[PDB]
Amino acid sequence: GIVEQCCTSICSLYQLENYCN
Amino acid sequence: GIVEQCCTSICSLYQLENYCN
Amino acid sequence: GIVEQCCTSICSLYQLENYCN
Amino acid sequence: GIVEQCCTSICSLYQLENYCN
Amino acid sequence: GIVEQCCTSICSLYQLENYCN
Amino acid sequence: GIVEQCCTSICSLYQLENYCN
Amino acid sequence: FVNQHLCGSHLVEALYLVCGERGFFYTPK
Amino acid sequence: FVNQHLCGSHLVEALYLVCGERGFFYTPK
Amino acid sequence: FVNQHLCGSHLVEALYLVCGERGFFYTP
Amino acid sequence: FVNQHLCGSHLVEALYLVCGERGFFYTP
Amino acid sequence: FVNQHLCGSHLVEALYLVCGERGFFYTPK
Amino acid sequence: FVNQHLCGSHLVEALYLVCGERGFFYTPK
Ligand SMILES: Oc1cccc(O)c1
Ligand SMILES: Oc1cccc(O)c1
Ligand SMILES: Oc1cccc(O)c1
Ligand SMILES: Oc1cccc(O)c1
Ligand SMILES: Oc1cccc(O)c1
Ligand SMILES: Oc1cccc(O)c1
Ligand SMILES: [Zn+2]
Ligand SMILES: [Zn+2]
Repeated sequence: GIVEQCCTSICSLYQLENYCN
Repeated sequence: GIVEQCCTSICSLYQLENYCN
Repeated sequence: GIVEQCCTSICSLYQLENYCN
Repeated sequence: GIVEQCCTSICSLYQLENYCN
Repeated sequence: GIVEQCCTSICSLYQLENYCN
Repeated sequence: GIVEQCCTSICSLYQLENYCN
Repeated sequence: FVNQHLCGSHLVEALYLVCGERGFFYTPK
Repeated sequence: FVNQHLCGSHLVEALYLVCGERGFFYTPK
Repeated sequence: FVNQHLCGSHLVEALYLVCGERGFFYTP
Repeated sequence: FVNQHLCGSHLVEALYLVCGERGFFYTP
Repeated sequence: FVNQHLCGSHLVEALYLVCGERGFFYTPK
Repeated sequence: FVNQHLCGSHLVEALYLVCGERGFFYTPK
């Protein structure tokens, strides 16, 4: 999930924020 | 400076944007 | 919570595991 | 050594404990 | 730049010191 | 020791070098 | 390789800063 | 001083290492 | 003191994250 | 690339420590 | 090799965590 | 507070950087 999205390519701040509560 | 502003209370990432080039 | 428990005193690794999924 | 054991595949914390004093 | 120079072969503290103000 | 010396006052990298092997 | 393991450590530190008081769930697989 | 803020940064890294494949939830508030 | 030194480490990490391709200048 | 991104994180931390009071610029 | 350099940084962090008051020896050879 | 504990985390990262392949022992007590 996040590991595939954010460790294959650099996630932007926006993309990261999707994972917050 | 940044140490007085942001080590005494929490700076948001938006506040921190001010220090970017 | 974790901040009350583990920022007041050092939490053991077993204490930290309470917050694993 | 640690680099050979643990930089090529993931070592658990228990595995890493072999390097504690 | 620093990424180019520093990011495949390891840069020494001396080498990094070149990037200081 | 190192904690007493360097967590009470900031040790420079040179001073820290004093604790290497 | 340990690349993904190392990446995850940076990922969680980034999530920490982005999410603030909201926190987050990290569920790697 | 920003005690709890910096504490949290370390907490998430510790949780990352301890929890492994389980992942974790960071819920400060 | 040591607190401010530790804080600065975290500041640079945050600036790295937030500034992205813009980069940043840091001074204590 | 992710490689370079993670490298940069460590570079800025190293620069923080090496440069001390002088500070530093990061560009990447 | 930069990858090994970055690996060692993360190893030392994990050793600090798991070893506690014992501390550790980081001897990369 | 856990500032001394967190100082240690930063200290070992700095030792890692400075010592290089010299390595180091960390003996917190
Ligand atoms: O995609 C990522 C991975 C790690 C840190 C980060 O800021 C972004
Ligand atoms: O106020 C602060 C201090 C250090 C890191 C950070 O993201 C914010
Ligand atoms: O209580 C704590 C706080 C931060 C890191 C850690 O391993 C334990
Ligand atoms: O195998 C490893 C390498 C680096 C950090 C870690 O926790 C495990
Ligand atoms: O070449 C490098 C890359 C990252 C950190 C460092 O100290 C050196
Ligand atoms: O005195 C210290 C304590 C922790 C990190 C460091 O670079 C110096
Ligand atoms: Zn810290
Ligand atoms: Zn890393």
